[PDB]
Amino acid sequence: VYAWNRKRISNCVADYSVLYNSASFSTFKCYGVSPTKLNDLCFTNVYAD
Amino acid sequence: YNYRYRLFRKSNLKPFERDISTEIYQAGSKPCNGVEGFNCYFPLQSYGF
Repeated sequence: VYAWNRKRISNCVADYSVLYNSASFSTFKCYGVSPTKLNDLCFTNVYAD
Repeated sequence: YNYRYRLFRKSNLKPFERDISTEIYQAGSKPCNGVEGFNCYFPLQSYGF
Protein backbone atom coordinates (compact mmCIF):
# COMPACT_ATOMS: atom_id res chain seq x y z
CA VAL A 1 0.00 0.00 0.00
CA TYR A 2 3.02 2.41 0.21
CA ALA A 3 4.54 1.38 -3.19
CA TRP A 4 1.82 -0.17 -5.48
CA ASN A 5 0.74 1.05 -8.94
CA ARG A 6 -2.70 2.53 -9.83
CA LYS A 7 -4.82 2.81 -13.03
CA ARG A 8 -7.98 4.49 -14.42
CA ILE A 9 -11.53 3.14 -14.19
CA SER A 10 -13.43 4.76 -17.12
CA ASN A 11 -16.17 4.52 -19.84
CA CYS A 12 -18.56 2.57 -17.50
CA VAL A 13 -21.27 3.78 -15.09
CA ALA A 14 -20.19 4.79 -11.54
CA ASP A 15 -22.33 2.76 -9.02
CA TYR A 16 -21.56 5.31 -6.20
CA SER A 17 -25.23 5.41 -5.01
CA VAL A 18 -25.15 1.67 -4.13
CA LEU A 19 -21.52 2.15 -2.93
CA TYR A 20 -22.77 4.77 -0.38
CA ASN A 21 -25.53 2.51 1.05
CA SER A 22 -23.48 -0.75 1.00
CA ALA A 23 -21.33 -1.69 4.05
CA SER A 24 -18.87 -3.37 1.58
CA PHE A 25 -15.78 -2.50 3.75
CA SER A 26 -14.92 -1.90 7.46
CA THR A 27 -14.49 1.88 6.76
CA PHE A 28 -14.50 4.51 3.96
CA LYS A 29 -13.57 8.25 3.69
CA CYS A 30 -13.41 10.87 0.88
CA TYR A 31 -11.43 13.97 -0.25
CA GLY A 32 -14.37 15.52 -2.14
CA VAL A 33 -18.06 15.11 -1.17
CA SER A 34 -19.93 12.16 0.38
CA PRO A 35 -20.50 9.10 -1.93
CA THR A 36 -24.21 10.06 -2.40
CA LYS A 37 -22.99 13.38 -3.95
CA LEU A 38 -20.38 11.44 -6.03
CA ASN A 39 -23.36 9.41 -7.42
CA ASP A 40 -24.34 12.65 -9.31
CA LEU A 41 -20.82 13.34 -10.78
CA CYS A 42 -18.52 12.34 -13.71
CA PHE A 43 -14.80 12.25 -14.71
CA THR A 44 -12.65 11.22 -17.72
CA ASN A 45 -11.55 8.40 -15.38
CA VAL A 46 -11.10 7.67 -11.65
CA TYR A 47 -7.47 6.69 -10.89
CA ALA A 48 -7.55 3.70 -8.50
CA ASP A 49 -5.52 0.92 -6.78
CA TYR B 1 -9.20 24.04 18.15
CA ASN B 2 -12.34 25.79 19.61
CA TYR B 3 -13.55 27.34 16.29
CA ARG B 4 -16.75 25.55 15.16
CA TYR B 5 -18.43 25.13 11.73
CA ARG B 6 -21.10 22.77 10.22
CA LEU B 7 -20.50 19.93 7.69
CA PHE B 8 -24.09 18.64 7.15
CA ARG B 9 -27.60 20.17 7.09
CA LYS B 10 -30.99 19.02 5.69
CA SER B 11 -31.12 22.30 3.70
CA ASN B 12 -28.79 25.29 3.23
CA LEU B 13 -29.57 28.23 5.58
CA LYS B 14 -31.35 31.46 4.46
CA PRO B 15 -29.91 35.05 4.33
CA PHE B 16 -28.68 35.90 7.88
CA GLU B 17 -30.35 32.68 9.13
CA ARG B 18 -28.63 30.70 11.95
CA ASP B 19 -28.96 27.24 13.57
CA ILE B 20 -27.92 26.11 17.10
CA SER B 21 -28.80 22.38 16.46
CA THR B 22 -26.09 19.78 17.30
CA GLU B 23 -27.73 16.34 16.50
CA ILE B 24 -26.34 13.20 14.84
CA TYR B 25 -27.11 13.61 11.11
CA GLN B 26 -28.48 10.53 9.29
CA ALA B 27 -27.83 10.11 5.52
CA GLY B 28 -31.16 8.17 5.00
CA SER B 29 -29.38 4.78 5.59
CA LYS B 30 -30.69 4.24 9.20
CA PRO B 31 -32.78 6.17 11.82
CA CYS B 32 -29.76 6.18 14.22
CA ASN B 33 -31.68 8.15 16.96
CA GLY B 34 -28.93 10.43 18.39
CA VAL B 35 -25.95 7.96 18.34
CA GLU B 36 -23.34 7.67 15.53
CA GLY B 37 -22.84 4.73 13.10
CA PHE B 38 -22.37 3.84 9.40
CA ASN B 39 -23.92 6.69 7.31
CA CYS B 40 -24.84 8.70 10.49
CA TYR B 41 -22.52 11.25 12.17
CA PHE B 42 -22.35 14.40 14.37
CA PRO B 43 -22.51 17.38 11.89
CA LEU B 44 -20.42 20.04 13.71
CA GLN B 45 -16.61 20.17 13.66
CA SER B 46 -13.91 22.58 14.78
CA TYR B 47 -10.80 23.48 12.75
CA GLY B 48 -7.30 21.94 13.16
CA PHE B 49 -5.91 25.37 14.22
